[PDB]
Amino acid sequence: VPISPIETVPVKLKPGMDGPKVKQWPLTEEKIKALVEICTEMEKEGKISKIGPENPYNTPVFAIKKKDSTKWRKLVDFRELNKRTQDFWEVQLGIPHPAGLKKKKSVTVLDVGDAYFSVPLDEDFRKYTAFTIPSINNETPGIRYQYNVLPQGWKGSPAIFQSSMTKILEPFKKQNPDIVIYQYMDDLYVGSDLEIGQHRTKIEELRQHLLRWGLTTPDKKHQKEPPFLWMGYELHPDKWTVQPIVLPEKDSWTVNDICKLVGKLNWASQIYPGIKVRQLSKLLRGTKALTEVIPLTEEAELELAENREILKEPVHGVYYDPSKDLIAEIQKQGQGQWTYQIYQEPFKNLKTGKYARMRGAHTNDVKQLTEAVQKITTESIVIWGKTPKFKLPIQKETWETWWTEYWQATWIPEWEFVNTPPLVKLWYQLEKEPIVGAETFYVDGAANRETKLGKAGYVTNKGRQKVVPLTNTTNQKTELQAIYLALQDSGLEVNIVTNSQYALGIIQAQPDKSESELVNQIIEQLIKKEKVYLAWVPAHKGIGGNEQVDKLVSA
Amino acid sequence: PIETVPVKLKPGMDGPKVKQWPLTEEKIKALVEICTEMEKEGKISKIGPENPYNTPVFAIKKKDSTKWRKLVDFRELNKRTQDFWEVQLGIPHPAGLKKKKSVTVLDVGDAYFSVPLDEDFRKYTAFTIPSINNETPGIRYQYNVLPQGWKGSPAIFQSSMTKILEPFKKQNPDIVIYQYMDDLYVGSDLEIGQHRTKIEELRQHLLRWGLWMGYELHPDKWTVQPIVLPEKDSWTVNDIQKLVGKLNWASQIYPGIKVRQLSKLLRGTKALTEVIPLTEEAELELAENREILKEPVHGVYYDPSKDLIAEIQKQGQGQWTYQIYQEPFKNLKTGKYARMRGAHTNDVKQLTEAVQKITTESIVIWGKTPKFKLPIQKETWETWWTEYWQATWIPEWEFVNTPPLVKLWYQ
DNA sequence: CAGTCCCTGTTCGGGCGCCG
DNA sequence: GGTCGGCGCCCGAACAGGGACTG
Repeated sequence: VPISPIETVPVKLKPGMDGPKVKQWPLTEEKIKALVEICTEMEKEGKISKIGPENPYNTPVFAIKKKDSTKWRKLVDFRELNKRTQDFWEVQLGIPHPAGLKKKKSVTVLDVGDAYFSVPLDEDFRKYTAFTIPSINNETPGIRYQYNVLPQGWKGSPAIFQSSMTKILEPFKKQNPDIVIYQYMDDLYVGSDLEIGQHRTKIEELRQHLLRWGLTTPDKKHQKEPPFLWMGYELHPDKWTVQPIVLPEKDSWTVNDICKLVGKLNWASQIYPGIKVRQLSKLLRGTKALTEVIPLTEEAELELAENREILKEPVHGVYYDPSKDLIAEIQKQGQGQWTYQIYQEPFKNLKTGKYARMRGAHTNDVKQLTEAVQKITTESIVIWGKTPKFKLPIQKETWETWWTEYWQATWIPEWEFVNTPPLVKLWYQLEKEPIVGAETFYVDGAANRETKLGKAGYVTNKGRQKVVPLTNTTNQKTELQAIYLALQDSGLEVNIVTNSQYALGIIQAQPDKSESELVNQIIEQLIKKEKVYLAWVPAHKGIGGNEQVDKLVSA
Repeated sequence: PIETVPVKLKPGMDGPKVKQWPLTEEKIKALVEICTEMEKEGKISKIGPENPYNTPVFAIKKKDSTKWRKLVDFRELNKRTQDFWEVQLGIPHPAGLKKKKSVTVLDVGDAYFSVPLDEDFRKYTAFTIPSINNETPGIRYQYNVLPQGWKGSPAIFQSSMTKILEPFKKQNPDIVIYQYMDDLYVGSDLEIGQHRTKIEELRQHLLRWGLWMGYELHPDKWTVQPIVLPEKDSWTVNDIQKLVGKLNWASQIYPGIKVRQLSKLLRGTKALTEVIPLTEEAELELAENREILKEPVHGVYYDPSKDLIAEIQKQGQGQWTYQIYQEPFKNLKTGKYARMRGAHTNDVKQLTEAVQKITTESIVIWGKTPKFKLPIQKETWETWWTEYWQATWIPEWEFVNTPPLVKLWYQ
């Protein structure tokens, strides 16, 4: 067996575990011919070699059809080998995005044919890649081979090829510094500001540089004319767009059909602005079976019709110009949904996106807006290595009041206010000092763990009083219910004295939406008020009427 | 031609496997220039995916520093080698360093590149350099010498360090020198003028052995933030309610605090803005509780076997309070920071500045870095904290969400 | 007193999308 | 078909840690 020009990667097994010993699956006679034809050709090319009985290892093997071709692909079920093979640190940290590409004069894209089969395997590790190929007769013993290159299905094959490919491209990129090479697996995006003449010279130099290591660049996958098909996009000299996305038009929708629908809607939301999957994701909650048929809700049917109408019009994104600033603008779409556009010139979006993750049981729009700015920033540093300037639908005074008064550390980068309704604002403000001439409500409530029964009410300085019995409630729910009573039965200005850290910890965060309906009713009552002052006092200390009422709301 | 000191992990503990977080353009360009230069000097070398270990890497600029500085987040690796730099090659902490009139810090991290690393341990110093928009896969390296920011580097270099400092410690026996991580803390009671002169003498004394900035401190002027009660002449129901709640919370630290006579004033369902005269028995309970807050807590002392914990509170208006403790309510030190960089505009910069100041004081006083309870959401901190870091070490931290109780640590 | 439970937040396992 | 790695989203179940009440 000849020596490959590429240096091999030393691979070990995990300490104290032996190679795989699994029996072969029964294969159809149509896949048997496809494997014997490929195995006899790979053996002639030195990619697999025969092995005798001295190799006690074996692993299953099969084959699937190639897309839009009569050729077959050989795959190995290395599930038992992957478990006992050493762990690898993947070098693929992410996926490149076309919005991060810069305008280059000339662009070329090529693919290496059979990338894994052009990189050698470790000599001491070839023994564990033993498989059997069944014949057309079940009584024939079969031919046993072992891999001399990177097999497909092994958990170390992509990590090894990505690092070995980079080492081959390092000397070329060291001699040609101004040439940009986007290396993703075997797909190569080569671009340069050189003239179209010297560009194809450097391309042929690269196709010969890769040829010296056993990497073939077929002219079939060679691309010299726009539009280029790269990473599932369509690269034009001035714009880009995703390859056509097809949504299923099922008359009856299962759970797996919605998962494929949501998956393509999220993939489409990177350039198509305004995609919403709120009501469609509400169909996936609390469901158990993938094949379970589920009808579409009226809010889900309206959401799907809007997404289909957005996909009808053509959209396109531009490329990144490092000479101009980066701008990101957010909009409050639905209750819990947000959309944004990153651009450098107005209406020429680099890319779009959405953020709608619900964090916590209680929140407000300012919290969700801050979460969106952080998601956009990290996404921007991945693609462009810098933070964009933000156009936020929130008043400068609104944000100033929020972060200065919040007890947590919070901050937004350099941003400016855009007047795009709906505006993000604070719906109520708790006073810092007690209100003079306002009725003072001493609330608090309690419950019983066994009976699930409790009371809730208040006593005021003007003699006002109320106690309400409650069924199927908790100590926390009663303390909230007590404050809700004080808000309901008071004027526009009211002082409320509680002893519930739980109730106070929720209200001071200034939420405008909650998963609990009682909290939303407390929110709705707080918005109606003009001045509200909450105050916490320790319980069981005989404090004011808060002890007199704690005796009324004992049982 | 130097012999390598054999280093092993703690028993039953694999190496660090921490992913690399995204980096800005100015940080990536600085890391590529430094790593290519370090690889040219044989300090590091490229590796492949057969090394399953990885440690995050980013770059910083110290206070008033133009040059970028490579920083590795060896916090996970340091946790997995803890028995080495504490049991075998520990560094004694001088209890007099915190008593000096002036203490200067010097970055001696460049000296660790002179000692080779054990061949079997180099597998764990692996790190990956990311690329913008994932243009190229991860460019991985591993260390061939003693890495900066690893707690095993000053332990191995300690024997070589003492022999270099011996001529200077002999000429200056009253000067205290402590070494923590890539930093050298030099303290002396000399006048500020002759102090910086002795620092320059040590700079040239270290340049002749193959080693430059300085950061001054003044531990004798470090003040603590006690718990203080207001001095009101006219008290309302709302005032006494806040006073009782504050005293009820402070009773967890000072067990002698009583609120019996005070909470008796709040017994009627009175209006919060109503003025209440203090009874004779309540005026005595308040004055006595003020005297207990002046006394030190009973039974508080530093335990070298326990980890330090630091809590920080955002008091607004550029005010930040903190407490250091090993056991709850047994605070070893309290304090408050005010008017730091980013005040009245950037909370994250102030919090980053506060953590650096607190960790620095923890090194001078005890020689340990505390674990911080940060009052910030995890996603907010992990997005911006690298933009304001100006220190060669990184403390451990967790994120808390405690709404304000009775504003205990600030009036 | 240590034991629960009421509550909230986080982490992870698993489905899809997309790329090779 | 039921191979591998990477990134993204959405969900629920399991984990986990603090506060108030109870033998």
